[PDB]
Amino acid sequence: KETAAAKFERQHMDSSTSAASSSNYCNQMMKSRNLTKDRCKPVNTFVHESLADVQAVCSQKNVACKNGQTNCYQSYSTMSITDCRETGSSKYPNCAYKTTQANKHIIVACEGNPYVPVHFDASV
Amino acid sequence: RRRNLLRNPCGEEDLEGWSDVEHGGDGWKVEELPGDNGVEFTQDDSVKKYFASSFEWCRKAQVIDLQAEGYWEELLDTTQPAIVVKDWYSGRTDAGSLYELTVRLLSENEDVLAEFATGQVAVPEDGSWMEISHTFIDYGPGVRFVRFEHGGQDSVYWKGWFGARVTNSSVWVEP
Ligand SMILES: *[C@@H]1O[C@H](CO)[C@@H](O[C@@H]2O[C@H](CO)[C@@H](O[C@@H]3O[C@H](CO[C@H]4O[C@H](CO)[C@@H](O)[C@H](O)[C@@H]4O)[C@@H](O)[C@H](O[C@H]4O[C@H](CO)[C@@H](O)[C@H](O)[C@@H]4O)[C@@H]3O)[C@H](O)[C@H]2NC(C)=O)[C@H](O)[C@H]1NC(C)=O
Repeated sequence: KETAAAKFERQHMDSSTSAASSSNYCNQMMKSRNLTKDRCKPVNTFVHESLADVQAVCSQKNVACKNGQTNCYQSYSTMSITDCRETGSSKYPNCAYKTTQANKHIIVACEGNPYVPVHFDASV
Repeated sequence: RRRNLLRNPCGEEDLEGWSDVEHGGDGWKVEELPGDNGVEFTQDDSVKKYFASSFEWCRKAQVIDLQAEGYWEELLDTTQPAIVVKDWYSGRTDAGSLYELTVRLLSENEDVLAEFATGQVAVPEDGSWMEISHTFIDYGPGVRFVRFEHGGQDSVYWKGWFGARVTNSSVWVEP
């Protein structure tokens, strides 16, 4: 496969940018990271930090995932993020999205060795 | 002076000769030189084709038996001749990719007695060809096989064949 760790990179990391760069950002990132491959992914978040910084969260405040497991970690700082949410009138294969800028703590789930982020759970 | 012990180094015969073929992404694809968006192969005009990887790791190996190929136990043990591995790899000029090479010497129990291994490495993004070479020597007694494995993928997660490019592989024995 692609690992469940490079997945997480593809679907949630955008280190090359600081914050969303226009209102068209969700449209482009959902496309180019292939979250619109056969269906429109309804919801998604990207994180505009270095990969390193996001790796670090794994050894930070341990919290309950929103699905009641164990292995979830809130970040100490708040980060620069972008939420992407389908627009009413998105229809595959013209998937369409709303961009939302934010700056909040993120909650990722880590696993395996090395101990890396594997799902994005929530932002706070 | 000297014979390549690897079947089908350049995909002249598609994937025959290679085993543990892992088709990541849209699998391996044989293409012709210089491929779509990549540099000319400058230094062996007999080489017309490379294998191309896709958007998830593609690998492939050959397990070379030193005896089936003409050597014998006490030769390997007393003379301990040099066993040389070369590989050729590149990337496209319009995407980056990763390469990895792992080559091992096996006893007949198939214990690794010696290894030469790159880890996964970033392929020059100017698209230029890299030769990679190791020579095994004083590896000690009981070498029966040489296992040669390499692989590639892109680092852009594209559809198509934007992964690393491999070709002209060789293993041989020499004085
Ligand atoms: C998931 O995500 C999206 C789904 O849309 C896909 O992204 C596209 O991937 C395709 C190919 O798979 C990309 O195509 C390639 O584009 C190359 C680079 O062009 C960039 O730069 C030029 C400037 O010249 C611009 O035109 C443009 O902005 C591009 O970003 C071209 O070089 C390639 O053409 C060359 O190669 C092909 C050989 O395959 C030849 O046919 C051509 O003659 C030429 O040699 C190629 O066309 C495309 O850019 C991607 N979109 C983006 C921007 O991401 C992924 O493919 C898809 N992946 C998965 C896993 O599904």
